[PDB]
Amino acid sequence: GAISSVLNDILSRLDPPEAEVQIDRLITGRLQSLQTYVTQQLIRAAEIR
Amino acid sequence: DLCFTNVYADSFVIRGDEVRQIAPGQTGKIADYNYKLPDDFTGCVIAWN
Repeated sequence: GAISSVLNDILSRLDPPEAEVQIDRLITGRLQSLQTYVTQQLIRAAEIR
Repeated sequence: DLCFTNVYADSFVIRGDEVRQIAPGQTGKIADYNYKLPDDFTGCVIAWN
């Protein structure tokens, strides 16, 4: 949902208050990616154990 | 209805077109030189003619 995937690009274009809006979208989405990864690793670990 | 501990009032006078440059995140001949509010600034801005 962010304008661009690069962090420095958003920081180097939008103003400080506008950038935080776009940076939060990257942090939120990337955070969900880790949750998906860890969730799958825990499940797969159960199959290996 | 809601009260605060310490109240700080900065009194001054500026040109008309220089008013919009005083606000969190805003830049200009005011915010970038003499008087600048922080991006996280929490307060009230009052002006009259």
